[PDB]
Amino acid sequence: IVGGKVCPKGECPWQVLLLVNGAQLCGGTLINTIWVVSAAHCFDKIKNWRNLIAVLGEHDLSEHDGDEQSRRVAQVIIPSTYVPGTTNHDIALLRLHQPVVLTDHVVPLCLPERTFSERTLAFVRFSLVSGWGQLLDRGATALELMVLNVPRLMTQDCLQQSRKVGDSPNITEYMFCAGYSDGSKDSCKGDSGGPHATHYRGTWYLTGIVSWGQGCATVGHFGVYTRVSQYIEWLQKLMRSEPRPGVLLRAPFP
Amino acid sequence: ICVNENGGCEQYCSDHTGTKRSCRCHEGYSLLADGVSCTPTVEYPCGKIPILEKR
Ligand SMILES: CCOc1cc([C@@H](Nc2ccc3cnccc3c2)C(=O)NS(=O)(=O)c2cccc(S(N)(=O)=O)c2)ccc1OC(C)C
Ligand SMILES: [Ca+2]
Repeated sequence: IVGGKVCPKGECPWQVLLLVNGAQLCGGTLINTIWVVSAAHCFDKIKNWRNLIAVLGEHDLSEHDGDEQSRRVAQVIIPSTYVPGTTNHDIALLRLHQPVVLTDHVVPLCLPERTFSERTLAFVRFSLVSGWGQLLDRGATALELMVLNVPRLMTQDCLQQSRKVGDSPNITEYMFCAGYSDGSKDSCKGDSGGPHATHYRGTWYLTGIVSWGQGCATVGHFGVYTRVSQYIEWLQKLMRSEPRPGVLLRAPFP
Repeated sequence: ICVNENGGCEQYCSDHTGTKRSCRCHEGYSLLADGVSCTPTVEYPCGKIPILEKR
């Protein structure tokens, strides 16, 4: 996270840290005790599928304080429409091997209903983005969880407000822009998979996933987020389904 | 309505046959008698921050 602040310990209790062989891989969002939403691109280069760990109740990476709960990731579910190495349909649904135990430091974020998310949540201007990603473009990653307040913009407005770059990916209906074009504040490469959480009438909801951008906090550019409202039914159907053998599952989308 | 100011609902809104509207809540919550408010039914409902709620 570029230009944010430390999230006070316990104020982002749905934040997940994904690890592969103990190394920081991506962020994620706890949506109940056994399900985590992350980004599909996080798993493009994984060969050691049994070394995939989700950490809940995490805050400071230099110390173990006892509120951290780690679980083996039993399944990684990605839409059939996602193509590795590309940007579209950047979502993953993770089933933990055992449930996490809800505490003051481990709480799920609400996965909203599609209609509520499109008709109401899409119009809340500001939302929070978080992670242990890069503190600057070409900088070091954070030891303490960082949080940033970003405004959402309409795609027409994002495209016209952005510097025209060659071979730049399209912003599809499965994405949204959020952030600042002045080069001061953004989510970054290591924040990938993390929550874009929206407040509405005293409750927080999952509206986006840290997905991509052109560098971090690049002048004339905004952060690009997976538009979670497009996957509510896809996510709900999968959470009601029985586990299948194998870690990686490709599931039809829509 | 549900299109207009979330049908007055704190959480979810369902439109019905005519000028009828039913508010609903996410699991771990119950709808109050006002028909719009959602109250937690569990210790750790989704989207609430315990250290902030306890302060
Ligand atoms: C779908 C993912 O697309 C991309 C993701 C990133 C980056 N994540 C970022 C990067 C910049 C950001 C700026 N603001 C807000 C959020 C941000 C999040 C990331 O994952 N880098 S990475 O090297 O770990 C990585 C891993 C898998 C896939 C890709 S790839 N092949 O899509 O470039 C890159 C960069 C470029 C991407 O590609 C497009 C073609 C511009
Ligand atoms: Ca720690």
